[PDB]
Amino acid sequence: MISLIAALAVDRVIGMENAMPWNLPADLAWFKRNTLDKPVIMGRHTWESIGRPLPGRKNIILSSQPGTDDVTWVKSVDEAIAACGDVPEIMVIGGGRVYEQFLPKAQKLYLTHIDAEVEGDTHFPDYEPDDWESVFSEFHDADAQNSHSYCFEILERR
Ligand SMILES: CN(Cc1cnc2[nH+]c(N)nc(N)c2n1)c1ccc(C(=O)N[C@@H](CCC(=O)O)C(=O)O)cc1
Repeated sequence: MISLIAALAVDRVIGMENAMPWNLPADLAWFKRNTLDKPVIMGRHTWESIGRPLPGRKNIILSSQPGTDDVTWVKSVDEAIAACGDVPEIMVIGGGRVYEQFLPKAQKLYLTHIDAEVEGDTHFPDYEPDDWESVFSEFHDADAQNSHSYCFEILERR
């Protein structure tokens, strides 16, 4: 199964290259939690951004150009899946363009809403509400570790 998990700021704006203006460890924890024991596919950018391969996961990248580290480097949305093997869940941590490629063959969404105005170009692939049912709804404000109000939404493609 293929799903999508991402941190989208107001206006639906996502990552680009430079790190997003926030520090929500909560989301991070939610990431680990929903990602552990699950293969992942990510764009070059997020790759260099994480700084290190994700522990206890299958580090796969979709680009285009060579592959640095000796993570499963794929060069197509096809190879990617195969390298994911026979798992019950596929974790696509984008970024941007990566997502778009998984949206059609996508079946689930694990996003956290950040009520922060953050300029930028790229956005998250549009999707008609009813087409994606609404299961979860956990909203949390900002306290001491999370510099901004976030919100959890798991969408099951309807
Ligand atoms: C730059 N990114 C990509 C990133 C960040 N937040 C996201 N948040 C959500 N909800 N979705 C996606 N796809 C996200 N992707 C990124 C950077 C660092 C960690 C990270 O350090 N994760 C540790 C948890 C935190 C730690 O410092 O150990 C982990 O084990 O997953 C994850 C992702």
